[PDB]
Amino acid sequence: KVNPDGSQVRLKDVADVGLGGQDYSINAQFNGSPASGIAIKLATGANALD
Amino acid sequence: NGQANAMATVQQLDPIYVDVTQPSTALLRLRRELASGQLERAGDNAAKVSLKL
Repeated sequence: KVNPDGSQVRLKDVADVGLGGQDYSINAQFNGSPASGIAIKLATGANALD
Repeated sequence: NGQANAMATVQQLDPIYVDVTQPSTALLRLRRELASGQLERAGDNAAKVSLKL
């Protein structure tokens, strides 16, 4: 929001922007150390080992 | 007599006032830094610097 005298308010004194997660619901760890992962399911009628 | 709208206008162009704006948050942050934080004071050399069109 600005005014014609020059006074203005931006998106830094009303909010704090930061790079963060898209969703915070799921997170994981491996032997105590925090680690993400991806779980693969197999398509129907496909072979496993190949 | 005493109408609101004017008929003409005269003005002086030497010198010229320029008024800028400043949010109060930066002013209080400069006040809290100027005395207890990073102590700094320039002096009369910090009267004024230039502007940009």
